[PDB]
Formats: sequence, structure tokens, C-alpha cells
Amino acid sequence: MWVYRLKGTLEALDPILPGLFDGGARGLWEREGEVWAFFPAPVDLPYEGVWEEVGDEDWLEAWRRDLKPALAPPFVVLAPWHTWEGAEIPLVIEPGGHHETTRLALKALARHLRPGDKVLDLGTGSGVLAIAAEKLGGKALGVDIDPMVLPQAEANAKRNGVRPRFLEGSLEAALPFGPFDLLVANLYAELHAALAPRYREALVPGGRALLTGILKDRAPLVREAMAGAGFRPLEEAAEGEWVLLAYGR
Repeated sequence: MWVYRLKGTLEALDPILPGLFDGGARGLWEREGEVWAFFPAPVDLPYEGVWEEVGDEDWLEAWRRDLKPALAPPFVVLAPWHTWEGAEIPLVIEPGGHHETTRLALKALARHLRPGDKVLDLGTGSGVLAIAAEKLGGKALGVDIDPMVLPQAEANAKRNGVRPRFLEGSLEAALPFGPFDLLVANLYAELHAALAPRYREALVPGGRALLTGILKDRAPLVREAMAGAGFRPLEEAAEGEWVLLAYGR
């Protein structure tokens, strides 16, 4: 589809709106003192608007403009352009916080992390959990096997005024910086089950593992593997079909 953009408000352009619809407009939007009229293809119009074809960039931009802060107590997840007036701890993250598992992990982190604790965020992605860990007074390393995500993780951190360490790799790559007081891992059940004995090795005695990305029907696999590795269960929570399991070492 194509947009015909006109300078002015809907109120001001009221006289010509019927003409736009007569010409085949199927949508109208007022956006920052312009009216955008949407058509299957350009047609001859006497209104001195400009034609442009709508692309993926336009969809992404419109959706981004519609994003709202996402609560994840004690945090609020914000886009870089959001303001926040409340008491919640802000976490500013470039949109790719809405996800159930990030909400679960942030809540669990606030409960199990203590100021001064050394944290491993395994599969850091956007860096959100490592960044939250720093905001809570922890000292975080975020690792990801995908090096491509790390520059954005660093940018997010800077925007939040904290500096976790970010590294390319998996669990093996983190061990040199260990052992850790707490590991948080938003992965999936089968991977947690495989990694359980290495989780034990990554953590000090008395340390914590917060595991999410677990589908409810796969939770038994994780309970079994974590018990096998000598962890004790502390807390469970769910949102939608997703669970977080918290363990002590």
C-alpha cells in the first residue's frame, strides 16, 4: 500500500477528507500535525500531498510509537523514548519486557539477588537481566553465544547508567570469571536439564540458580535434573504457560 501525506490536522483538512475517500483511501491517520491517507496505489489527487510506498520500516516505526512501559515489579521496562513518573526501578531497553519469562526473571532476581553478589546472566540477549542485576547492586556478567546481540546489550547498559561485563560464549566462557553467587538463565527446559551439573560448578555453596524459559509441561525435566545435581528448590512461579524455578546450591 501507499501513503499520501498531507501537512495539517484532521480538523483543518476536514473539507478534503471526503475527496480522499472518494479517491480510494481506505485508512486515515493524524500523526504529528500531518494526515496520512492510505491507498492500494497512487492516484491523481488535487491536494498537493506526497506519495510514498509503505515498507517494513514504516510498520516497525508505527508499532514502536505505540509501545507502552511494561511493569515487572520492582522494575518498569521502558523504551528509550519513554518517560516514567513512578517509583519503579527503570530498565530502559531498545525494543526487539513484555515477555512472561523476563517478567518472571526480574521478579525472582529482586528476591534472590543481594547487593554485592556476583551474577552470571546466561543467554543475556538484550542484556536486560544483567542490567537489572547491576541496578539491584549486583555485579553482572552477561554471556551470549550470539556475538551479534552484544553491541546492543552494551548500548542498553550505557543507557541505564550501569556497566555489566558482556562476553561472547556459553557457560564455559564464564567460568574464568566465576564462581558466582547467582546464575539467571532464560533458556528452555531441555537445555537447563543438560546444564544442571555445570550450574552446580558455576556457583558457590549457598548460591542461587534462577531458571526460566520453561514450559509448564517440561518443568518435571528441570526438577529432576536440578535435584540430581544437588540443588534444593526454593521458589516457583508461572505466567501464562511459562515457569521460573529458583534453586539454592
